[PDB]
Amino acid sequence: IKSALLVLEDGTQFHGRAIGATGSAVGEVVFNTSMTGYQEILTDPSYSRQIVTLTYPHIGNVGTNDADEESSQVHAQGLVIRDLPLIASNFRNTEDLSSYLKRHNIVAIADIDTRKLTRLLREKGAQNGCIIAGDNPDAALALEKARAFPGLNGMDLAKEVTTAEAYSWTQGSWTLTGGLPQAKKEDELPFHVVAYDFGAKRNILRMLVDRGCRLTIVPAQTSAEDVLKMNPDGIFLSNGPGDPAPCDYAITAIQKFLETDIPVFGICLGHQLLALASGAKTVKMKFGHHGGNHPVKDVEKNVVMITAQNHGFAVDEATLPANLRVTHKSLFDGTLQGIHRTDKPAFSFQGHPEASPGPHDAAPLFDHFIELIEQYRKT
Amino acid sequence: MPKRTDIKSILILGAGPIVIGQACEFDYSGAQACKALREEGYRVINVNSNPATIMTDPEMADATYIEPIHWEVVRKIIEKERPDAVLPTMGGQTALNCALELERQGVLEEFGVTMIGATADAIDKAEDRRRFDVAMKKIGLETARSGIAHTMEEALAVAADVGFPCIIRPSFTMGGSGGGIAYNREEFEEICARGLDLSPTKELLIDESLIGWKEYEMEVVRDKNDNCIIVCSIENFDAMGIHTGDSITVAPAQTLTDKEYQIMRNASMAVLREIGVETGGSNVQFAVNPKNGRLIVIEMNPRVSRSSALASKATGFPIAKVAAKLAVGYTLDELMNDITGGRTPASFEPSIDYVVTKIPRFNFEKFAGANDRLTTQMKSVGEVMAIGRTQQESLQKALRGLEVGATGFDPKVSLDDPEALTKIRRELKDAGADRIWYIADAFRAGLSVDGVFNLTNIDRWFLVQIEELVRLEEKVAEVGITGLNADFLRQLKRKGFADARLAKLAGVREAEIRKLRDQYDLHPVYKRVDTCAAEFATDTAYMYSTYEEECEANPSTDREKIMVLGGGPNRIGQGIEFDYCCVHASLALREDGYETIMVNCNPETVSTDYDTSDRLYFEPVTLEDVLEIVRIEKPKGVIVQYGGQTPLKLARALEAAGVPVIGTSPDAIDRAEDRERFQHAVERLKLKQPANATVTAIEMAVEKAKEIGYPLVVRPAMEIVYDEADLRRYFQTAVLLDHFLDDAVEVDVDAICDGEMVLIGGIMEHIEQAGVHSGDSACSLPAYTLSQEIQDVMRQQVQKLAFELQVRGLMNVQFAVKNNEVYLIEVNPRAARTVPFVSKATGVPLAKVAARVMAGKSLAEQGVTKEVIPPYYSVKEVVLPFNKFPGVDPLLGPEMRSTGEVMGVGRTFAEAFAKAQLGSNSTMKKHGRALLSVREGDKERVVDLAAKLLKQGFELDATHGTAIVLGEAGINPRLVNKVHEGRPHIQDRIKNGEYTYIINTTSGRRAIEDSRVIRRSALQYKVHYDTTLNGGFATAMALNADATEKVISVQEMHAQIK
Ligand SMILES: Nc1ncnc2c1ncn2[C@@H]1O[C@H](COP(=O)(O)OP(=O)(O)O)[C@@H](O)[C@H]1O
Ligand SMILES: Nc1ncnc2c1ncn2[C@@H]1O[C@H](COP(=O)(O)OP(=O)(O)O)[C@@H](O)[C@H]1O
Ligand SMILES: O=c1[nH]cnc2c1ncn2[C@@H]1O[C@H](COP(=O)(O)O)[C@@H](O)[C@H]1O
Ligand SMILES: CC[N+](CC)(CC)CC
Ligand SMILES: NCCC[C@H](N)C(=O)O
Ligand SMILES: NCCC[C@H](N)C(=O)O
Ligand SMILES: [Cl-]
Ligand SMILES: [Cl-]
Ligand SMILES: [Cl-]
Ligand SMILES: [K+]
Ligand SMILES: [K+]
Ligand SMILES: [K+]
Ligand SMILES: [K+]
Ligand SMILES: [K+]
Ligand SMILES: [K+]
Ligand SMILES: [K+]
Ligand SMILES: [Mn+2]
Ligand SMILES: [Mn+2]
Ligand SMILES: [Mn+2]
Repeated sequence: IKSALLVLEDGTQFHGRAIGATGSAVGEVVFNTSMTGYQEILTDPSYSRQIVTLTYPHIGNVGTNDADEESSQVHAQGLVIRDLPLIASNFRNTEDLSSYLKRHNIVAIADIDTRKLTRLLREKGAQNGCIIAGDNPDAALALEKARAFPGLNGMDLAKEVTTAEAYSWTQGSWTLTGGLPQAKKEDELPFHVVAYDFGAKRNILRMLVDRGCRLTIVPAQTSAEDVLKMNPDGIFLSNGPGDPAPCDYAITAIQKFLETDIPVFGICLGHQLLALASGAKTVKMKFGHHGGNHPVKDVEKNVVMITAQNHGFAVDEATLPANLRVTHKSLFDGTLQGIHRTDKPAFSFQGHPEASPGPHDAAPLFDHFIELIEQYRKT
Repeated sequence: MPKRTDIKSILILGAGPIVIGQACEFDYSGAQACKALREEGYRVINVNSNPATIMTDPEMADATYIEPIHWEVVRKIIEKERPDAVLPTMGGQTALNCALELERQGVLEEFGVTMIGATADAIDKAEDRRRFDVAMKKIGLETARSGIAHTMEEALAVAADVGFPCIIRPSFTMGGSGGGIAYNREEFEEICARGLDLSPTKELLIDESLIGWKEYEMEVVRDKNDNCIIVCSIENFDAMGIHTGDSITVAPAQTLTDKEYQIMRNASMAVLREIGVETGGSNVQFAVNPKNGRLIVIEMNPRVSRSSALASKATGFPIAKVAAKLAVGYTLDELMNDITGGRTPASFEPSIDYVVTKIPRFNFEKFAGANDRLTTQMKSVGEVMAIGRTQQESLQKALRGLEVGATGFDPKVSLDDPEALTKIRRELKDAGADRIWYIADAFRAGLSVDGVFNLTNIDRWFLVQIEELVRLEEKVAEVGITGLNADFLRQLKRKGFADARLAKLAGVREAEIRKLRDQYDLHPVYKRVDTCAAEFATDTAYMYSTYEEECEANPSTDREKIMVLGGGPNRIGQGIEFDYCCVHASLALREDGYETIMVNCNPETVSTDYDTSDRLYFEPVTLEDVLEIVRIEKPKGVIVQYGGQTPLKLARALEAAGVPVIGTSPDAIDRAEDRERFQHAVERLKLKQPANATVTAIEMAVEKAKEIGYPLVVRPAMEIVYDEADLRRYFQTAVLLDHFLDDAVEVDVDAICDGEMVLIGGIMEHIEQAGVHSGDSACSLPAYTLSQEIQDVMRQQVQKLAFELQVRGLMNVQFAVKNNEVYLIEVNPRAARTVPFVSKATGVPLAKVAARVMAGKSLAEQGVTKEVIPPYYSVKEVVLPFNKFPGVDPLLGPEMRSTGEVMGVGRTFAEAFAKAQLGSNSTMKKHGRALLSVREGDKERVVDLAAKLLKQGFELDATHGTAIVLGEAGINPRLVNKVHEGRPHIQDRIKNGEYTYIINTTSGRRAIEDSRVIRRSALQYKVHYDTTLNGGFATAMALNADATEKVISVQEMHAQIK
């Protein structure tokens, strides 16, 4: 019997079985309601330092594949599920779940009451936790580790996941027919956008590429100055893990961009930064939004979108500078989801327009960005 | 955005009587729609010929019409109610068809009736398969290679193109009605002919085969704001080729990657947008090639369905309620989600933290020569649903709640049967109702998962799980009961294993296993359904059992709880009538102040609607499952008498296990059920029972038969034997012997007894004589021929029995009236399937009433003391599934075969009869040529009938003997030859449409067997036919009435009672 254990900051224990690597995992514990999309979710940099619990019982039904990786690696700290299926059963599968987990050296546990954990996290809020997988997983140790966990509040995680050097991205989206495309030639892209890598998802890039943008991915700490030197058609602010607030450099640089007429667009962490750089404040959510069935209303059009969410922090609406107009709101909880600079070509979104995994409902958000771009070039 | 202001009154088109492919799901949906429209302050009008519907309850709507769902009748209703709009998406295909007929007839225009929910164009765009194919092509969605055919010529050309096998699908049909798979020309011709004549647009779509591909469904919802959500995804366990309704299906989808899922999601929304559904739900179907994920759209149903009902139950998202409101201008964003205390909007996509499993319920055993292989045309009669934290756990619970005698994966074949691997291969390759159990037997036999895959095309994802259960079973059998340590036992439980199944394997009684669990403190916890994987709290108590850590039951200590036990999946004989009763008990006792707990697992019903009770446990209605709930609920009383056989069978054990079973005692019931005990009681009371006997051996019976006298009723497949030879005859082919009462009138009496008094609920007179099962008999309330005197004796006999048996709640007594003398057929110390009918006719809600009585409130206390004898005639007629099983002889007998019923209301029995008959989809005409071919005994009576028809202006035909007797009477019918007599023979004439009516009576096994042809031909050709002289008489009577003349609301009717 391959034992495994999960212990929460508060002393709550969950006994199950090991399905990943051998060892220990510590991080903030969250729950995600997506019934499909597990690989994409584990591979999203925004999950770095977090222990991901999946509410949907059977995780691994379709195994895994490269095309379904949202990044260079598994950022999730640990994986907590209810049931690891006997087999992966999908034409796109290249390796079973457990094997991928092991290959990615991830500590994972299965066979536990994810529902009770979910309800606990819902009612009491996020909690730090530790998963120990091995012959004789120590419960006290686990609890120690969880208690010790410094916590995500005030933690800059962007500088930790960002790229080392800048680079180009010209690869577009995947299609059932031909899989992932061959990166385009630079002359195949009208537009040139600079994307700050705060722990950016591949789907965002690919989608931008689908829209005619050749990209220049830059490290999280790049100076506005260095950027501007590049004569960008548009500037993009990626999603990413941790607290946005502590990211002074980003805020600083953005503010700078906001002096200029350069179009700015942000998603999730990007959205928060943009709000910070604009005078708004950020808060830590009780438990956040992590799932793919989240209704968000476009207040302007009075239309609802089913969205993919992944955030533990949010922009406080009652601290929004008058130059900051509310564009979208959560239909689940009234929390802020979109904003637009009344005075500048800049806007952002709390959710993941690029989905992956999740509904395509929010993808049009990208088009406004392209609009801005096109117009800026006119000028 | 809010509610529409231009509309004040709405007409809701009901589904009509229950049929294979169109069942209870429509009472659930219709009741929902009413509730939601009434809630929103609209004036509610509905038509629905099925009286055993909650939707037809008076208090549920403003104007309730239990009338034939005939466009002419609907027109009167409209003319009389002037509804502003009509909601046609909640009554199955009947509602769709009707809506479009009225539209076509220009009735809608005529009375300025606005069609809401789905527009006639959207409905046709979806129902007309030609149009649907075009639409797909427009939006670039892929469909299989197909061809439209309006004639057999047209059709054969397509077959030549697409090749065999090919799928035949009629436009304007559902539940695979009129369709099938054709493996050869002969099959092809047959299905097409049937389909062409069945299609309301006389059209068929014939498609190349995609058999074996994965099959999926998605329940979508769209609003006027273009907001659109996927409420539930469904993956079929059985692949493409077996209708979804005859398939084991699970929610959610299991083997699709997110990428594929999104494609499918988008496609689904595209579908509704192109068809034009903007204010309601719709079911969209797909086929996926597992080898490359190739997506193909199959069809879409612009309304609520059996899947939407399943989805609703599965997710906790009440689709029909929401859809109803969407029909009147509301948008999803404005509606609240019920289960999340309304703290969240309806505009969202549900997320579930468990697996939902549905298994169809079949009844092939009731259909002699029916082909029993599954195909594209539905054959199931019901369904069970179950929920578990795991697929294994979900599937096994469903199996044990299926009401077939399974306790899980019980073996079908033996291990040491050399031939087994043969039977197994067969059962896999060509699926029947038993396949699930064969899959397990195959694994026990050494077949690999790949081996199984290759024969069934069922995803290995599911297969591997069944194999694992097997290996586990083997372990259990190996280690035995001593090997059943708490760890292992818990593993088992968590995998869904039933005590019963472990018991069998371990070779012990089921109670033994339960004891063990009791010793180990091994009990399930209850999780709640919430639509959101627990992301938001719930104030609703809709739960399922599982073997996990935290329990969410949180039973209340505050109230007096009452449990009501449902009947599980529906089957022939155990229909909606029972659920109806169940629902009532809950509503009643809830209203009265009790905390009502409902226990059931039929996803189609109103009883499994969270709104029906205080607490709902969607569980298998088994001793095990029921005892666990009782353990924690610690209720005050349990009602076992209203869900049919399922809960009745449990009564004894429950009580012994300590359950506070209320109303008529288990023992009392046994007194009545038990042949011996009963007979013995009947005696004690000195009443009439037919001469009977219990035989062991053949010759034993031949002699005993001699005693009792012929004809006999032989019960082991129960047959009527007329002579020694016949007796013997049956024996080979083959113990209770009962003297058959020929030419007798069968009566049904429903009533309530509080131990203090007896309330006569209703005395119904069967049109068909004793010998035709009561369940398949048309009946009249009040009696239409029986004398008062004779009726008074019954009343008297009822009362004596009531007291003697110690009835405490409902009972039903069956009588036979022969020669002014009354005989006792049987006693049913419980709620009968006639209860809803009687309640609807008399205005008294017997189920409510008897419920209170069982719960301690006397009839007196209630104020229900006098027997209602309505100022009108109410006639109940049935609907039979013969059309679904062409190989069967479409003839009535002592065994029940009907799936549904209808009610007919009239100022005269003839009126009521004509209404009941039309409502039953009869094809009877008021003119033409009638064919008469009756048995000997009917020879005398047939003259009058022949006379009546002549009077009616019909022309007659008759078989030899029949013509003899007629001529001897001055009636010279036209002679026709029996098939074997040569041309021109009945078969030809029938086929050539020479008759509009047929009266065919037969008696005797071979005699029936030999005349099979006429009845089958009658059915295939659409000629209304009676198989009883009584039925024939009633039909003739109805010739004098006009069912489209007068219409009446239940409310109105009810108000006419004094
Ligand atoms: N080309 C095809 N090959 C194989 N099976 C098919 C094909 N088209 C449809 N089916 C099967 O026929 C069943 C019934 O078809 P459907 O279009 O849904 O008609 P209905 O409206 O009567 O439900 C499907 O659920 C599926 O199993
Ligand atoms: N002795 C009998 N004489 C005439 N008809 C009978 C007799 N016994 C039963 N029947 C017929 O058979 C039907 C079924 O018999 P019953 O004992 O009520 O069986 P079940 O348990 O299915 O109700 C009755 O509704 C009736 O028409
Ligand atoms: O084509 C047929 N073959 C055999 N029996 C038939 C056929 N048509 C009618 N019958 C039966 O013939 C009987 C009437 O026979 P008659 O007495 O000659 O009129 C009924 O019991 C019918 O079911
Ligand atoms: C499926 C219900 N019918 C078609 C709509 C056939 C009995 C009613 C006529
Ligand atoms: N399960 C009984 C209590 C339910 C509670 N309101 C919750 O949602 O946690
Ligand atoms: N109530 C049964 C339906 C009657 C049918 N026409 C028959 O006589 O067989
Ligand atoms: Cl139909
Ligand atoms: Cl293909
Ligand atoms: Cl058949
Ligand atoms: K566990
Ligand atoms: K109108
Ligand atoms: K359709
Ligand atoms: K299927
Ligand atoms: K379907
Ligand atoms: K009868
Ligand atoms: K009975
Ligand atoms: Mn259909
Ligand atoms: Mn279908
Ligand atoms: Mn009976």
